[PDB]
Amino acid sequence: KVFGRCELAAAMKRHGLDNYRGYSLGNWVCAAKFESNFNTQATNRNTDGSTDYGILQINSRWWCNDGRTPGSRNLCNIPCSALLSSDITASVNCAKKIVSDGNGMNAWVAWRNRCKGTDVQAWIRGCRL
Repeated sequence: KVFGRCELAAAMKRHGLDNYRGYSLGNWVCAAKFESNFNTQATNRNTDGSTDYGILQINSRWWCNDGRTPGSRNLCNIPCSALLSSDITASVNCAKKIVSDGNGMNAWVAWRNRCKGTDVQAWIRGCRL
């Protein structure tokens, strides 16, 4: 599923992300924009053989099992395929552990490079929330 901007923000807010670990809604929507372009089915392979999945591009090295990342952890205790679903629950639940890990939203490189210190509120402007 390709979410619209406001649509995604509204699902994210329901799933309890607005100001989760102090990160306003606009951060999360900006992050999804730059990580997957709001496509739940986005996958991208890394030089190390790990793969990023879904809307928030969660990596198989640490967070999910994809059965092809040899020395990896499955910290989210979920098959990586569950992260590509049109229902964001699993992606949102795993993101909540990632962000809690100690490096905050820095764990998402598109956030760090394209959202971090920008006017993220712009990403929710206009939406009924």
